[PDB]
Amino acid sequence: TTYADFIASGRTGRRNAIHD
Amino acid sequence: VKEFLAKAKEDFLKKWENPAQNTAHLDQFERIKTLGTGSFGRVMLVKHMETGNHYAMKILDKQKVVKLKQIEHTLNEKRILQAVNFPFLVKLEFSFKDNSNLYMVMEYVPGGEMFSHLRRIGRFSEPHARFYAAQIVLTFEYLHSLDLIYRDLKPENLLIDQQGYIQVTDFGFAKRVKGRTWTLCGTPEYLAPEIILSKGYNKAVDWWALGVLIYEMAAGYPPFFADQPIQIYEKIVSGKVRFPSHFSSDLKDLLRNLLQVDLTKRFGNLKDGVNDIKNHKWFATTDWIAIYQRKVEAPFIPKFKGPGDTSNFDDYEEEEIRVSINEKCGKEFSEF
Ligand SMILES: Cc1n[nH]c2ccc(-c3cncc(OC[C@@H](N)Cc4ccc(Br)cc4)c3)cc12
Repeated sequence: TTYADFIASGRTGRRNAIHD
Repeated sequence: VKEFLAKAKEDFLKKWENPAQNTAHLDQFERIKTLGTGSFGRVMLVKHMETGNHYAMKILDKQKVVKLKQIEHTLNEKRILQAVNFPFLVKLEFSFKDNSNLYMVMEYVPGGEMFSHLRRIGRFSEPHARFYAAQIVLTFEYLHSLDLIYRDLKPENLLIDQQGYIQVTDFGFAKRVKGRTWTLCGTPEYLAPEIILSKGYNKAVDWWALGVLIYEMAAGYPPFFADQPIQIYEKIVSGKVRFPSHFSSDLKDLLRNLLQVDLTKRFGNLKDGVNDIKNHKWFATTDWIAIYQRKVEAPFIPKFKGPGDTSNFDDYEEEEIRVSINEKCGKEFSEF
């Protein structure tokens, strides 16, 4: 499931902002 | 509305032109606890000793803002923040600076981040998500009217207050711009294709970001995700979205419009402006007046147990405040 696919991933926590 | 915003432009303009400075000292506050952290600073629960009030003080290291080439952006932040005034934006109460850092003492929003609840809860029901959308809809309608672009919409930047309402924080990429702009800014998951495609952009990126928000709220995960940002950018520019089977048809069609790669076909960017959204089928039950007044039934109310209660925020290691004997980046920040 997409949900499963999402929880197993590297970006489930707080996402940082892209500067340079 | 048009009348409202009309009066609104005038107070912002006055403020825009004569931005305020140094409204306090460090030693008037009692440092209590880090509520968030970032590339060049941390936000702290702080207590004003004279009033016994609590605020969130943002502490920017001057040297690190310089190393990361973020001077203009930092300047935009304080200037735009002290100038705006809306029910869904956090209030900047003070600002000052010392030899070592820059400070912005804002209002302590007790409810915690939207991110936190949504992660724990999983996904929001359409009605709960819509409650929150409507609030970003008006907020953008206000923001854009002042020729501002927000540029950093994500659950991490939206806080819930005592009444279950939204409080948009972090105006580190906010910019007053008439015409196109070019900085690669934001969070990967929320970038509009034009931005990743280095093609100059306008406000339309704020409506694509909203389209992403609503999606992550109602389904529990972003419409485009992968392990590394390059993989995400690839998805964003592909213009291929799959919708969860539990999405209503009205929601699927609001989202098709908001997440339009063709920005001459994207809602919010069209002829009728923000009304295309405010008049969409999904929103047919929303009382925008009642919502602006905070007279709507808030679907969820994070309850907290008293002032200074920080149980809706994650724990962070405490770094100690160090203030140099030597003023650090004087010229670069003189207008702060
Ligand atoms: C809690 C809280 N209560 N009252 C607030 C008013 C503003 C803010 C706020 C102000 N700038 C940015 C923000 O961002 C948060 C999050 N993106 C993580 C992050 C962390 C530290 C840096 Br510095 C930058 C990013 C949040 C928080 C509170």
